[PDB]
Amino acid sequence: SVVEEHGQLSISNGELVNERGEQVQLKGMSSHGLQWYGQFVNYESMKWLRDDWGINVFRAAMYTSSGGYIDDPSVKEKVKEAVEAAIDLDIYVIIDWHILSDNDPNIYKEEAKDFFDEMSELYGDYPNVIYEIANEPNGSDVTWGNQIKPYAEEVIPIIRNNDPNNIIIVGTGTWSQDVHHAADNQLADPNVMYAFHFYAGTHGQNLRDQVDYALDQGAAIFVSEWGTSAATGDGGVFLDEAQVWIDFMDERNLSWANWSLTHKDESSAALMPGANPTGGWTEAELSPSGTFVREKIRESAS
Ligand SMILES: *[C@H]1O[C@H](CO)[C@@H](O[C@@H]2O[C@H](CO)[C@@H](O[C@@H]3O[C@H](CO)[C@@H](O)[C@H](O)[C@H]3O)[C@H](O)[C@H]2O)[C@H](O)[C@H]1F
Ligand SMILES: [Ca+2]
Ligand SMILES: [Ca+2]
Ligand SMILES: [Ca+2]
Ligand SMILES: [Ca+2]
Ligand SMILES: [Ca+2]
Repeated sequence: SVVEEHGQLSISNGELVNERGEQVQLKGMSSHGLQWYGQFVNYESMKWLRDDWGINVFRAAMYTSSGGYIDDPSVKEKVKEAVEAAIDLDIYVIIDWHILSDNDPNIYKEEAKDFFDEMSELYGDYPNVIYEIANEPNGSDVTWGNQIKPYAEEVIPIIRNNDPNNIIIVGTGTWSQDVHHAADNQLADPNVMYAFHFYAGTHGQNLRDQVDYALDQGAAIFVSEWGTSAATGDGGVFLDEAQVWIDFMDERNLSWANWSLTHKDESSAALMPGANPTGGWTEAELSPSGTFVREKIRESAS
């Protein structure tokens, strides 16, 4: 029903809108690395998230490094499973080329182009797909002007050859925080959004102001990763500040995906160790983070 209702998404003056030009705000979950916690990504768990949490988007985090796609491309099978489940469930899905330790997107540019050509050839005709071409550029030697923009200018045409209109999310500097630099030197493609990532135990007002600067430049922003913990994904749970961030995003209608759907023993994890991989979770199987995020999505669902 989500995709049936909104259909083809597009950007209109920095806003994510549906095929009728109305605002759309996606709220969902991101998987953790598919090479480690892929069992939590399947039709049943996605259906449970759709039906019990109210998600309207699912993010498949395909790490490139750290035992991911570069070393073992079989993980692509999990990405396809996720996309196919999202199509069957009628929700949106983000295919995330999840760079991190490989901090410059240009490290695996050829492989990225090849992967996105394949993904866009396979799924380019479905409105469900959103491509996220470089999770988190990072490092002092990696900037928008020198590394990220040019990378995007090479990958985007590859996708556009097969899929002229689906949304493309592009990572920004300093672990997808530097949306101000991107907003001052935007890509030409009309259907792009810049990623902004935050952790409630580490980031606050200064970064909210930075996002506002970017929005004031007409840039579209997708919060494709955010956590209730510290920036490491652990170090405690900060729901007071997480709610400040939630309100901030609602005021601005920013779409988001929470990190992350896993049973790993880290504060940002949504599930407790041993949680059922196919869903149907008891309240006891959700962590404090998970309980809170589920409420945030339910309280705005339908
Ligand atoms: C956005 O931020 C989050 C939070 O920092 C990042 O997610 C964290 O990524 C860590 C690095 O991949 C990950 O730790 C790794 O976990 C693996 C699976 O258990 C371990 O094998 C590995 O030793 C360890 O470094 C955190 O668990 C995870 O929250 C996310 O990648 C960024 F995009
Ligand atoms: Ca099955
Ligand atoms: Ca091709
Ligand atoms: Ca398309
Ligand atoms: Ca080039
Ligand atoms: Ca709204």
